[PDB]
Amino acid sequence: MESADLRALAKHLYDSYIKSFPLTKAKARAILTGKTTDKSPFVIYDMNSLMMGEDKIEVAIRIFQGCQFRSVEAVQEITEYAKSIPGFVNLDLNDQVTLLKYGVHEIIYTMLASLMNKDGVLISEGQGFMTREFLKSLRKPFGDFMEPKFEFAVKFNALELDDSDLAIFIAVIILSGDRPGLLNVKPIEDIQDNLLQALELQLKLNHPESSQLFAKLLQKMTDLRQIVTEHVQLLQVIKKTETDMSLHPLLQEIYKD
Amino acid sequence: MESADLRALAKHLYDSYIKSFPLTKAKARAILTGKDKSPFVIYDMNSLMMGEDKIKFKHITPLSKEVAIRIFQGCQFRSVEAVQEITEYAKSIPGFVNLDLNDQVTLLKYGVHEIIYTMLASLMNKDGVLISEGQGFMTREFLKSLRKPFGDFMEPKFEFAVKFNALELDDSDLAIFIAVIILSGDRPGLLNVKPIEDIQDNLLQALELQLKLNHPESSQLFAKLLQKMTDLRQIVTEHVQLLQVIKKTETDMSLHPLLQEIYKD
Ligand SMILES: O=C(O)c1ccc(-c2nn(C(=O)c3c(Cl)cccc3C(F)(F)F)c3ccc(Cl)cc23)c(OCc2cccc3c2OCO3)c1
Ligand SMILES: O=C(O)c1ccc(-c2nn(C(=O)c3c(Cl)cccc3C(F)(F)F)c3ccc(Cl)cc23)c(OCc2cccc3c2OCO3)c1
Repeated sequence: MESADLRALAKHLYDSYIKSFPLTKAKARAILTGKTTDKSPFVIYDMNSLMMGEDKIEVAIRIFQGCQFRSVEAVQEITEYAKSIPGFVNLDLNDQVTLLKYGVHEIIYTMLASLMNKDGVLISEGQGFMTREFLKSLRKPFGDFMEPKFEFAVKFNALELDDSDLAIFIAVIILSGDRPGLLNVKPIEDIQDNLLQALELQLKLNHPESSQLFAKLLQKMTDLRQIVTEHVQLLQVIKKTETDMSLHPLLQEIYKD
Repeated sequence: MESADLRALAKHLYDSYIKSFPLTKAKARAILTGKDKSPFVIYDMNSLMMGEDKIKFKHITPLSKEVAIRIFQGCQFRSVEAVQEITEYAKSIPGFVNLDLNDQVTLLKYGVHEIIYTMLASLMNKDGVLISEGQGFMTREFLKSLRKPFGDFMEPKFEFAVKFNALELDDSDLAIFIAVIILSGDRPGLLNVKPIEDIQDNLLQALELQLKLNHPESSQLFAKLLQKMTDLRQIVTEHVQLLQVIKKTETDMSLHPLLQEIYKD
């Protein structure tokens, strides 16, 4: 509840966010808008370019497993970031697990948007770019599993957040006192209140011409909760057809309840 | 013409050290020496069962049921919090945040073990260790008597602590010492050693002056303190080898994968 302390917290979370995540939104936007010369991605738009892409950098399964593997790495990255949020590690250890269990998916979607435009998504640390049309054209259940990520990303990216905004936003999501099964809601909400104050000041200073960006950003936490539910529900259905798939135990545990 | 600058740097680090760490050495010594508000003492299984039911130690609450495992992991979890505390303290060392971000991460990664040991001695005497911000006191004998490898994992910390505490450092000494450890130019993988050593050279100057003024009767205390970095590197190395033996033999260490992720380092 002090401006300079709120600014200090924003700088702390931004700095830690840079340390925890390999590919920032700033880097991803430089790659996506191009204009540069050797940060240029190889573009995978069909079966044959995928085959060529392996030498430079079932098709639907291999792409799914590529997402699963990246998602697991994201969980690791998010987990390392979470420990830097002031107060998180001091919480009851079961609550730490619970907050990560229910928060990682919402964060993955958020940060996935940083890697997307309307035409595709960066992969392999920005070295490749896989087109939305190719992903949507994958077979049976896999195509319609890829596309909702793009649907969200386009809407979310219209807010034009930069990384210093996202670092606080991601922190706010993690410290959600309403997660099922929390033992100690009060210290979680005390931390989130500081993060919320920090976010509000951040958005007012960094986006002063963007009216009610704070409220509009929080209304996006609504769209996240819905899409994680559809994702989980659709992911389970895929399990009932595809035994040539298996989830990483880290993800397997997260989805269990 | 920089005596006053070293005092300023000394005071700056002392003030910041007080803000970052929960239980100071000065406070911890009053408790250990008995100088009212007496900590709960854990000297065996039944007293542990009572203290976790009364005081509710956060690192020793069920989340394995085996007591020696639960105490081992409780140390791990407290070490995780200490890392964040040291990380926040590091940001206050003049020049640290201006270093290359990868080097900041590298220095913290390879220093936290040495610092946690150093600061653990503050909470220790020859008879046990303070826990939960001084609310509990777990005896050396109870820790040393734990089964299989866990007992022999606890006791080397006390052996180091007893020798380190004979230097009789206070918090104003330790604040500079901890900073010197952090700014180690020989950590593997550093990108830009020169500014790291430039800072350590200032911190070393401040530590030397601090020790002469604070311990004028303790000859070559500076040299003796730097010689303890030998004892630190050695035991951190031994510590790593002891953890791997525990990991490769103990089938009862399963935790939720998220928790394993938090504790990964
Ligand atoms: O770099 C990243 O930060 C990142 C993050 C997420 C994906 C990605 N996951 N995903 C999932 O379903 C998913 C999600 Cl959201 C959350 C949890 C578990 C899963 C799982 F388990 F079910 F997957 C996607 C679906 C579609 C798209 Cl477009 C991307 C993702 C990510 O994807 C990079 C990527 C995209 C296409 C092909 C790839 C690839 O990496 C290698 O090959 C990056
Ligand atoms: O409050 C503190 O400032 C503190 C600091 C350290 C410990 C503690 N770590 N530990 C380790 O092995 C260890 C060490 Cl040195 C360095 C790096 C990583 C580790 C790790 F990761 F491997 F742990 C100990 C071993 C024995 C003892 Cl005695 C204490 C420590 C500490 O421990 C307090 C504590 C907390 C909960 C249960 C306890 C307990 O002490 C006994 O039971 C506090």
